[PDB]
Amino acid sequence: QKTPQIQVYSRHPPENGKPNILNCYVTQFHPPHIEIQMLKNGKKIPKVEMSDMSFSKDWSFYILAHTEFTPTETDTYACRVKHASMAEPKTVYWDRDM
Amino acid sequence: VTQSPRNKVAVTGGKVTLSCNQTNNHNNMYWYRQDTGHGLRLIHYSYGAGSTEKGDIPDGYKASRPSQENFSLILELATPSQTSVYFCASGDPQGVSYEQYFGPGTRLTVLEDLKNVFPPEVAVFEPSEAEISHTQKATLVCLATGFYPDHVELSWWVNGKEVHSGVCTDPQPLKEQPALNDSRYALSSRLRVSATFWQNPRNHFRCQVQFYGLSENDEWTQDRAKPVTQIVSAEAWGRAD
Amino acid sequence: NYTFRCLQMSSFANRSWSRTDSVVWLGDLQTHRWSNDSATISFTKPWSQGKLSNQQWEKLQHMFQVYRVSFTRDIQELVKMMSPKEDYPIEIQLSAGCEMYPGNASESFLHVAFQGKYVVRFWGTSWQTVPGAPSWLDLPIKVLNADQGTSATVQMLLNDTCPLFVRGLLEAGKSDLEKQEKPVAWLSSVPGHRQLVCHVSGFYPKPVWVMWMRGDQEQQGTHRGDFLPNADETWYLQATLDVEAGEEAGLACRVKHSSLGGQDIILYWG
Amino acid sequence: MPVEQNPPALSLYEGADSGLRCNFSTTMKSVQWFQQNHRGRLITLFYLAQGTKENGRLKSTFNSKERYSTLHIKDAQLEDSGTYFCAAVNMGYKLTFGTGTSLLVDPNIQNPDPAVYQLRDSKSKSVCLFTDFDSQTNVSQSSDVYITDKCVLDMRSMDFKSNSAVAWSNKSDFACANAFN
Ligand SMILES: CCCCCCCCCCCCCCCCC(=O)O[C@H](COC(=O)CCCCCCCC[C@@H](C)CCCCCCCC)CO[C@H]1O[C@H](C(=O)O)[C@@H](O)[C@H](O)[C@H]1O
Ligand SMILES: *[C@@H]1O[C@H](CO)[C@@H](O[C@@H]2O[C@H](CO)[C@@H](O)[C@H](O)[C@H]2NC(C)=O)[C@H](O)[C@H]1NC(C)=O
Ligand SMILES: *[C@@H]1O[C@H](CO)[C@@H](O)[C@H](O)[C@H]1NC(C)=O
Ligand SMILES: *[C@@H]1O[C@H](CO)[C@@H](O)[C@H](O)[C@H]1NC(C)=O
Repeated sequence: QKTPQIQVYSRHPPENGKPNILNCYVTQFHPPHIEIQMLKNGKKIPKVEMSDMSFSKDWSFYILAHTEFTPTETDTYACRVKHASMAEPKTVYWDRDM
Repeated sequence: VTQSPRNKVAVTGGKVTLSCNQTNNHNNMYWYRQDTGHGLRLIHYSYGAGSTEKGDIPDGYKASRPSQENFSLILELATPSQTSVYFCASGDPQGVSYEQYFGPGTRLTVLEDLKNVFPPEVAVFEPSEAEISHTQKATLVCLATGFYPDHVELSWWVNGKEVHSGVCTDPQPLKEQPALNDSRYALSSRLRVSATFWQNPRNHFRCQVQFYGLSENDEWTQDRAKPVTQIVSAEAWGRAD
Repeated sequence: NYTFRCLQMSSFANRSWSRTDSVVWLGDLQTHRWSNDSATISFTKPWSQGKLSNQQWEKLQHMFQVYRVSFTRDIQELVKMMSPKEDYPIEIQLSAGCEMYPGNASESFLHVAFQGKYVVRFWGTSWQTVPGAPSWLDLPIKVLNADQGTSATVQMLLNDTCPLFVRGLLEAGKSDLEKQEKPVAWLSSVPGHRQLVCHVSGFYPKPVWVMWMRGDQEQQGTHRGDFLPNADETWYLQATLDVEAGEEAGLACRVKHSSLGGQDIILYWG
Repeated sequence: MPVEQNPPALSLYEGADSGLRCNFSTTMKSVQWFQQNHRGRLITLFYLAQGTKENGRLKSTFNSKERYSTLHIKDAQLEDSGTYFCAAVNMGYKLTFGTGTSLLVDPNIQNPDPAVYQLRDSKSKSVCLFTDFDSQTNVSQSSDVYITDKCVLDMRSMDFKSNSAVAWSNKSDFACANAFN
């Protein structure tokens, strides 16, 4: 059993009030059954698109979730992940500065 | 009902004699010839020993009924027009029936010169690995070449026994050089087996070509071997590869 | 030099619940997908059929449909044979495909993993356990090897079908395989030491050079992260530098890539 | 023509039920049906002076007044292939044969895979093979290249009923591709 690694990054340089794509790369997990939510100010984003699940040379699974988002001064964007290898769901926040 | 010979090669002008025999003790005996777009046409017939009646196409043929059992058809001066398949049949009036009982058939070939008679050269072409991989099947190819006249019989023999399953053969032969009056012939045949069956080295494949040429009665002056009625074969052993 | 990979993801939760999913890659580009909820393999590129005819592809797809149903039912039985020794949930992953080289050279493979550990391969004309595999796998292997029909199929797909297909695919999609996407960089920082970050995104292909510079001098403190993908089959890379306060002045981030044509991106820290 | 046989050629699938007809220009005393095999042998199927006759998968009827005779084939097999002759007895007790009906029983080729293969010889030329095509496939001709027509399956063949054509040439090296277009 392997615990997932979550990485949250934007596709284009983040410009407040300009449409962008937020990406959430989830890797190094096993079994493949995972649940990924993308949240804008704690609420689940509705038309979230997800890549086809694939695996690496080490046989661990990887998947990418992405959504259209518009960064602002007021809004907070996060990626929540549930996996058997974790007792409590892990949340990673998007920090434009990271 | 039997016929003798079953195949005959003659020269234009030669004296040919086709015989028929029946043991059923039938009164009537008939002589027919088969050609395309004509079916079978009656040449001569007989109602008993010592009697013979002209059929529909009797010109160029004579017939003798020496006894009840035998009825003969004679071609005193043979012509290429008489190159045909001759069928003989018997009819029994004493059994209140018009039913006739036909012989196996005799093929006759009238030629200008006997020096043009050629036996066939047989070759077996092993299946392509491309077919064996793709279809998981294997076709062998028998190819009879350079024989004259056009009639030949082709059969496949796997491990000494004749096979019919997976056999496909051409209906007629093809002229090797049609721009020639004395042109030799070619005929092919296929044998399809399961890929593994061919791939087995313990399986022996052999196609057999039965040529119908000259008799020991005919005279031969050429340096080449007499192109007599013979069997010419080509063989192949299955290979793993 | 390009690698073709068919990835299978089979899951068996219990005797009445199963799920199979597959993806196909040509290098770091996806050519096909096939989820459990779909009846046929889906092309993810306009060239995904390669140089195969519609009839050649129809026959190949049909053989994969039969394989998916057979695979599920065959593994569900092997468990009935293995238990109590093996129990649900069971994860099975297949990694097939052929590596491509210049000329006519090729090397095909079919690797199988049980519960994440590589246990079996298709070698020569049969399935065989690899070193380290557990002893209970000997019996299912003999059950799988009695299927001479499948061995002939896999032998045709690995030996002939895979190199032929990929060679057609590399010609059909060379415009996509040789695409050059210009990266876009930007700088940011996190907090008496700060951490400066240089984000590099949308570049294609993978080889990129990112360094924090101070003049013509490379900063050896540059920590270059992992390659993470963007949704449009382009890459994202970030390079960080840990600096003492006030020494951020004069720092720049230089980006080198094939698509820029010897004209590096140089971003100055202000 | 006193014995009119139609069609001259018939081509039916395996397991199909078909029938052959024989028409007469006058009132005939009897009828006799024959099957001529691919080996040239004539074998009597039926002899009738009246009524119907059934002999397994075959049936024959003779109507003197309606000037016809029929031959029915129930569930056609390879063994049914060959020329079917119809001969009636005319005034003057003369058996008259019709031109014939050549029969060809074809298997139902389900998944056609048209292909061309090059076969190497057993001794030390080369042959091309066009196989796994359908029934609605016509084989071409043409010049120092020889191409066979669709072959005729063995009447006793019980498996591997795949029709094919063969091509060869005097020329070497011969292009296997440019042979069947
Ligand atoms: C996708 C784009 C096209 C690219 C083409 C390149 C293809 C090359 C990639 C090759 C992909 C490999 C797929 C396999 C193909 C087989 C096939 O494609 O062959 C299949 C046979 O499937 C079966 O009946 C059996 C399936 C199960 C066998 C799988 C092995 C099980 C995995 C074990 C090892 C795990 C052991 C762990 C035990 C622990 C549990 C115990 C607790 C389907 O093929 C069948 O049907 C075809 C047809 O109808 O057209 C026929 O043509 C064919 O002859 C026949 O075998
Ligand atoms: C596919 O390629 C393999 C090679 O990886 C072939 O395997 C050899 O096959 C022969 C005959 O079956 C054996 O004697 C060898 O021992 C095999 N080699 C190995 C490494 O096991 C295989 O035959 C090929 N299959 C096809 C259908 O061509
Ligand atoms: C089988 O597995 C599914 C998914 O894990 C589960 O929801 C279902 O209740 C299971 N059924 C049984 C009978 O165990
Ligand atoms: C996968 O597809 C098969 C198709 O028959 C179905 O029976 C099975 O329930 C599917 N599983 C899931 C979880 O979608």
